Amino acid sequence: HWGYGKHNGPEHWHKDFPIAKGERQSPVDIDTHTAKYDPSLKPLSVSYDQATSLRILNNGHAFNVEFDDSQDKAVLKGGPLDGTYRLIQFHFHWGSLDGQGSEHTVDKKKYAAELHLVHWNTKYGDFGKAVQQPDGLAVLGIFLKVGSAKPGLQKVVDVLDSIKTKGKSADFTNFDPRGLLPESLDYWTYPGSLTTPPLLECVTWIVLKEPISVSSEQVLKFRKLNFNGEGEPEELMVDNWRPAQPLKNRQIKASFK
Repeated sequence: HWGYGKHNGPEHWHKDFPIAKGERQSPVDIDTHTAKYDPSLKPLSVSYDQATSLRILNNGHAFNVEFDDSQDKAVLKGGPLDGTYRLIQFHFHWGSLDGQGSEHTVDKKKYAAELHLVHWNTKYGDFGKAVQQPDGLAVLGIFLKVGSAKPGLQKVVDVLDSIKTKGKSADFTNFDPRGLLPESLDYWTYPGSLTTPPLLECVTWIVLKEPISVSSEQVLKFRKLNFNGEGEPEELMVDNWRPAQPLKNRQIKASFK
């Protein structure tokens, strides 16, 4: 099945998922000089005060921090969006070394990691219906650089030892995703896709300009996770990023001057 290796990685995905070669694939390189400021874009509204995290999962690709999305509890609105998008999960992509790991790039710069907060459009009722729509999802992407520790990340890091291998989950309640946001909500936005199979072209991307800082020790803990299941040959969970895809007929817009 698909993964990140030589024999199953991103260049192979098109054989099982032909949209991999589609017109609105993600990630992309953000050319800061050509992204145009759009004064019609609104500030982003991130309302995570009532978010209810439930569980962390090692799905064999990354780990997912899952939320209760059975009410409007943690919603994204504004920005480029029409209507209301409910938080369902977050996860990261990261490298083997600090010089790689992000999916989006900024003027070809790769960050050490990238966080994706995934939200679905409430007008379609559930996530599975939403991913069938061109405006079904809004993903907030946040870059990570290595420097000072992010105190709001440590609870995540803490738990990873308990979910080392594929298929392991653990209770993960009361985690506040606000502690993962940078100070500014300035962003770039463009229409794209999920960055893992099935690669559906259902996402409005909102990529924050300001990275968060995490410590080397925090990231090193991500790199101790395993892509394999229990008792199988160990293959470290690193380099679980899809490279930049062709921009094609798209515009990237900036919220800021």
